[PDB]
Amino acid sequence: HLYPGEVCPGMDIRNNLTRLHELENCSVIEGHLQILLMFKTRPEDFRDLSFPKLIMITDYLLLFRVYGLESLKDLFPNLTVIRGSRLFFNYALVIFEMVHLKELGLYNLMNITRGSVRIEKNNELCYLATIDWSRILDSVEDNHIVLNKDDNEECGDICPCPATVINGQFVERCWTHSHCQKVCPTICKSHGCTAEGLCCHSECLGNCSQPDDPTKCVACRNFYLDGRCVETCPPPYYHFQDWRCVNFSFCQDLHHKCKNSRRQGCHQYVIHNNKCIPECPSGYTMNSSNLLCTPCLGPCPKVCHLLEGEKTIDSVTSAQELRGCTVINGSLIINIRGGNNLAAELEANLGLIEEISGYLKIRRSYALVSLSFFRKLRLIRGETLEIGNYSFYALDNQNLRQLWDWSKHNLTTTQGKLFFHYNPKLCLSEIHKMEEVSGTKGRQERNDIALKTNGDKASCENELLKFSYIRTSFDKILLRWEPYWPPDFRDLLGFMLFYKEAPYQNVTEFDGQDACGSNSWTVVDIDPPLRSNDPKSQNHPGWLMRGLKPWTQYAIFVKTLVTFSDERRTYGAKSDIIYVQTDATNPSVPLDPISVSNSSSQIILKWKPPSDPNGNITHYLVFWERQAEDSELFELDYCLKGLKLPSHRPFEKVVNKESLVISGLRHFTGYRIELQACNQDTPEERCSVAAYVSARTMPEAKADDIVGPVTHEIFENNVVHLMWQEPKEPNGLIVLYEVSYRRYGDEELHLCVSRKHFALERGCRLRGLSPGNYSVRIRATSLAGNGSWTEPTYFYVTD
Amino acid sequence: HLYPGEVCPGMDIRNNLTRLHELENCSVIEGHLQILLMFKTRPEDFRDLSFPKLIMITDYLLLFRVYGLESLKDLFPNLTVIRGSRLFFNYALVIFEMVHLKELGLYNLMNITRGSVRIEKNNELCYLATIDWSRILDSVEDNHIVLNKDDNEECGDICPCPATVINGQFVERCWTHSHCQKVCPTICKSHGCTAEGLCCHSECLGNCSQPDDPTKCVACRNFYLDGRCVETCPPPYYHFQDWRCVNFSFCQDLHHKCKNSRRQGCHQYVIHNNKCIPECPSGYTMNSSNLLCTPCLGPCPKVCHLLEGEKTIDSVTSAQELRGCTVINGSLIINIRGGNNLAAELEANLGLIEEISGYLKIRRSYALVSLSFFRKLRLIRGETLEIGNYSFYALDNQNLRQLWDWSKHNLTTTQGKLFFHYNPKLCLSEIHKMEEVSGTKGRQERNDIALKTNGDKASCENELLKFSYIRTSFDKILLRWEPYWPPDFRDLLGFMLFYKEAPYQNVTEFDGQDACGSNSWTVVDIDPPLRSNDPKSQNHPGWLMRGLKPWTQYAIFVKTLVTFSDERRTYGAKSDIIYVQTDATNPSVPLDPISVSNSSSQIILKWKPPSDPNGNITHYLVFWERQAEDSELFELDYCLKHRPFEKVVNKESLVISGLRHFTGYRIELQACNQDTPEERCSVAAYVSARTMPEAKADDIVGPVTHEIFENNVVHLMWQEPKEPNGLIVLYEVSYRRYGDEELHLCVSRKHFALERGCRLRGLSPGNYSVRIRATSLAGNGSWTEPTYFYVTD
DNA sequence: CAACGCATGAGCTAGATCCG
DNA sequence: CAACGCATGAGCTAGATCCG
Repeated sequence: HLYPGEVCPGMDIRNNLTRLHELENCSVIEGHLQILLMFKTRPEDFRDLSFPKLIMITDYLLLFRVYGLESLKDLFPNLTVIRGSRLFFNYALVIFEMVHLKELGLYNLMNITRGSVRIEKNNELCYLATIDWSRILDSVEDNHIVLNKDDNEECGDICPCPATVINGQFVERCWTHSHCQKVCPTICKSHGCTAEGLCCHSECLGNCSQPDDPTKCVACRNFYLDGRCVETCPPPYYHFQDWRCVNFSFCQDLHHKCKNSRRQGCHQYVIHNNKCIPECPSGYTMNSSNLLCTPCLGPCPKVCHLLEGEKTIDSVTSAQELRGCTVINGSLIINIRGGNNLAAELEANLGLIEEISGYLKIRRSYALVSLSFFRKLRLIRGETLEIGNYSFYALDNQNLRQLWDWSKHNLTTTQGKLFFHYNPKLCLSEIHKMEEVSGTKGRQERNDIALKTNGDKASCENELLKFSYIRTSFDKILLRWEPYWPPDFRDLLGFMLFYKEAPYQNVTEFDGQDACGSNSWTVVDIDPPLRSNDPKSQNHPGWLMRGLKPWTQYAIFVKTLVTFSDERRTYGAKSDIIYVQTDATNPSVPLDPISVSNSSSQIILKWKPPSDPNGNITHYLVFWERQAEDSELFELDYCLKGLKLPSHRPFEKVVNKESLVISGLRHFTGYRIELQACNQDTPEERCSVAAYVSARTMPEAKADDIVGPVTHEIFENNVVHLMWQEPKEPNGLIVLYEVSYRRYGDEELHLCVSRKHFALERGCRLRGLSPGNYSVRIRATSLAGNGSWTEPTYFYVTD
Repeated sequence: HLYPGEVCPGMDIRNNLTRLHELENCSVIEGHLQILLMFKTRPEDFRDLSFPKLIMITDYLLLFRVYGLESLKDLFPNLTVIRGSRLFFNYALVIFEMVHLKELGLYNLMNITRGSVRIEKNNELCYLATIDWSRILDSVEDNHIVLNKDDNEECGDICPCPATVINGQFVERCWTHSHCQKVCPTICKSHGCTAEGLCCHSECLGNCSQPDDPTKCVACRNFYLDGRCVETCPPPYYHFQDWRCVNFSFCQDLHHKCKNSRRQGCHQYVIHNNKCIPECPSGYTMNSSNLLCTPCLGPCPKVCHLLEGEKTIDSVTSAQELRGCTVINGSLIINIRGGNNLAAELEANLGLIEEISGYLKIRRSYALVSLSFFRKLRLIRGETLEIGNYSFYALDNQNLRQLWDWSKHNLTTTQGKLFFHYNPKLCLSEIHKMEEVSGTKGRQERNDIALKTNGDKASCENELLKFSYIRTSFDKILLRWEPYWPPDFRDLLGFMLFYKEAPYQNVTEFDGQDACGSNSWTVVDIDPPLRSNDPKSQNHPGWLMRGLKPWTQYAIFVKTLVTFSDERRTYGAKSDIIYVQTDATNPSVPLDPISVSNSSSQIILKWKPPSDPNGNITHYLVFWERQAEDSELFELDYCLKHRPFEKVVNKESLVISGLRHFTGYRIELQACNQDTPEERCSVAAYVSARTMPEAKADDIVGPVTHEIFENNVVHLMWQEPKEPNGLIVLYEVSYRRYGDEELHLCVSRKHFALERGCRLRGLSPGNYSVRIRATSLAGNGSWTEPTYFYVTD
């Protein structure tokens, strides 16, 4: 047969040889097989155990710290292929730290599909270089066989096989002293082969029985089906673990085996593209009965069935299993017995839930002030209830002042009863507002929710405050609200002014952050103003808020304050929040202006947008200046050592970009470049200080050398005068003419003429000239460098 | 008289001219006089007002933004002297941002005692450079007169007195166009002077009526006594405000006017060294009846008389008023309605208080931990009681678990009643421990302190856990305690292991209150162990801690944990804390290894102690080696362009002397503790140094002989230094003829090696003088003898 | 009679209807 | 019968009486 034996799950053996007994009849082992850490095991109980029918291994084989095995060929006589479907530690087969292993014995391996082999730290193995991994392993660039007994060539290495020449040597490759590694002709690479060199059927591997038959060889390639195997089996069956395909009656049971959540090593198996896969991936969720996966229009829930029907969340890690879960099929109870700060972390841990079916009880909650962490709650089913048929439960909580923001939120409880007892910091109108947004209207117990033990310790307020005049500047805003008095004008402590900046308008109401936590509202208090006994008076109390960064939206509100006493009045008043943006001003400086010179007439300049914009900037303002050369360099004797080598004002309104090039300018000239960032213009044209950079453009190739009639005059004392013309536009400035004269047979002897020496003389001279035929050649060396040479002018003075 | 008028406290005037009316009869203004910020004042309201009797100013005179004045002489006709006892803004007289001041008018100013004058931003002033400030003030370097109308020389400067020559010019010095600055002869400096040059009595200043009399000049120097003034008045009187002295009957009344604490401009005046001073300073405290000041052995209390009998404490700022008080003369109430973290700041703010006279009330305490911030409480008097005659009050505090550690604390309560209601986390036995340390034993009200609303929500524990075996490594510590089971061994959640390091043993205990702490006991939890139904089994549970630093004392304890139920049993158990130090290991590397070379032989070397000592380091271990010469210099033509040790103990620096001169040396050093068991020495750090040349070993002595060849090329033969400083690289070889200078030549290392000497090609025949100097790589040396040889023509 | 002038704007002297 | 050996010591394989 192909695989006549039994399927067999991946196992693990430790500290005994007892649980190796369950490999009696299984032939293919999906998963992996790790046997590790046996210590009190003699070498004698291995010479009678064997497993003759074992062939297929999917993931890896790992033998690690075994004491008593000397040759594992007596345990694995017939395994041929390792699929390598899961890598272990970036390896596929690892034998490690064997203490009594004489020889390996893996003489029947044919094709490692994926991965590499690793053998370390074994002072008892030989024949390790007689394997020819290159004929089994497709990738030998990951092999790692170091620190063994064959670190020194000392163990014999004799064996009775082709003795292949894969390297430059006639290396003989044997497994044991009784077996060589089998190599037949390479006319078919991995197609399976015989002892007589006949290649077997194209779709199988390894050991073979009859050639060119897909029904009686051993280990085939892609899949397997009932004694046959084709590369893509037809879809009465769907592929499974990339080595089989099977009818959907089979693997629909395994989905129902661990729908009973008893082992989390399984997967809720789904059908997708004829692959009974663990999970159809992101952008896909499963349907109920057909076991397919649905293209998941928008976000699809990833339902999260709760364990044991209920749960209590008390810290971070109890809720950290709940991250990503959206629909919960049970009941939840929150209880933060103290705690420092959860008000920042529940949104990243549980702030994406929408659906629960049981009941939500809060109790003993110390540092919770709102329920704004429940961002996406819309419906509670209430299928299971608390005793007395209760669905929402609140008891003995000391800081709860808000439940939700009912202006922008929706919540419905289908059945059950709400509960609110001994919750002294939440006013009675809120749970009345909670009653109207929910489904229940008259479902009360009598006694229902406690009307006296809730909100008694907290003065909930019923009056509003409006502003009167708001004023802007670039730095300071101004507030002045309408006056107020309590019904006793003596009992008044003043007001508090809460403010913070706001980039958006999804800003919370005063959530009452009183425990530990993040950024609260920064606040200053106000001395209560003077009584005047007049209706028209200066009773409007003002305050200046000063230290504000400009061009930023800022939110404000003001709250009353009163002492606590026996009378249940003078509740105070509370303003509503608004939004006020400050004005803008002069902006910041530009950043990093970069000048690059490519040609003599192109000069590109790029900068970076400014650090502080202070409003939408309209454009940029640029200015340049044509620099001047140094006038003190004109009077230097340049044949003394030291020669130099360098490297309104018009404008444009550059808009909507980041760089600009300027053309039409002088060659090899320095330029001081300054540019201003500047906001809106036709009212209050106001710009920053310019960033200043320097720039010199490229020189021109012919501006250095001069052409002209080089005429000469011979005097009576053999001092020949020389007249020529200067460069009209030098690259910066001419500094020295390399005047040189050459007699035939004599070298190019050079002289000097300075800038002022050429200026005073209008040429040069040559004193003490020997009579002959000389050739005078000049090079005009400017400050940008040397020019070209002139024509070597011929003149002959005779004896 | 000397000062006939009246004393006058320092006033401030703003927004009007009405409150100058109270200066009608006073003559000396102690303090300062600031008149500032009037706007709705015409320039014509001043010409009918003056103050003819003003003489002395103690601190400063400040005129700032006055609209309507034009000349100060209309108001201050007799203003003479400024004492400058307090400097405003580091100046003594400031006339600033005046708008209509044409000319100054202050002409009688004689002596500024301390400070300088500042006139700024007045573009209507003239004659400002006609003052001669050096003959009024004693310091002129700190003067600052800038940006006036005299920024340009434009206002005339015409004036009818010496026109002195203090600078290089004949500058005229005068105040107005009608008066000039008066300077008499300098035979006496500031001793008072007449118009006729007669110097007055030695102890006064300024204007004067009759000379050489201490009774009828005007402004005198040190003090003042009844028309006379002597430089130190006898102690029937005590000096006051450094310008007067007076009997003790005077300033004992101002001490009693101040004890009616109606203004914080007080100074509780005490007598000290005949000076009725504001405060006798630190190291001194006043006595009650005698009004002197006592030398204050130890810290003396600086008593803190609390206002309106009581006070509330809720934040960082209400307690910041009472920093540095020890005794409080009233009752105190605290109420911490939440907050974030206030445990770490109370000892910095109020941890030095000792005594309370009234009563102490705690209500609505939310986020407290203990009362250990009250470090030095020992007694509460209870001179005021609460309603129902109550002295201690704790009510509705939802977290409190520990009052004090009574083993290291003493506290008493004289009278009153204690109150403990609705404090559900504090054990009932702690108040019984509070009852026995207090003064009261059986003064109960019935109903007294609540025995039911306190301790119900928190099971205070009554059983202890002992340890069984501790083991230490250099990095890990192993812990194992005796087993424990509740009376129901199903109800058990495990244990908690709190630990933190501690350099001392004054460690806070666990209390079990939430206050939002930066440092805390870091904790891991333990799975509860297996039940085995055997007394002798492996029921001792263990845990290993690993992430520690070596050689550090560490404190540990373990607490039980159980579910909350309705039966009032299974409270749990709590171990007692102990201390366990880790072991020591191989230490770190020493730091900052610096070696300096001062001579050719001495090498001083200095380092630092290591960053990680890991125990008491016993000694050090040094190793030096003889660095070899760089042999790559052997081929450069320079005519072109075991190891000895010592166990150094108990010091930080070491010198290595008595060794071979001019050799480079690589030296290393190790730091390590004890040796003969567990030989533990650390890694080494390496230095390098280079030394100085010698005097005579670089120079070679020897017969510089010459061999004469026939081609006028005389050979030269001498010897090389057998021990130079390192390596001889160039012999400064030279030859000198009569009338010629010492003409030099050069020779490399190989050239003297290949030839064994030198030559001189194409030599003029004469009596030459051949002298060689040895110039090694470290510098030059001495010359040899200039050798004479006379080749003939 | 509804910003600017007869100050500056958070560096021991007031604190933006604070002033008319 | 009271540290070492027949591992390492917090880098998908156990977690310091974890194995005797």
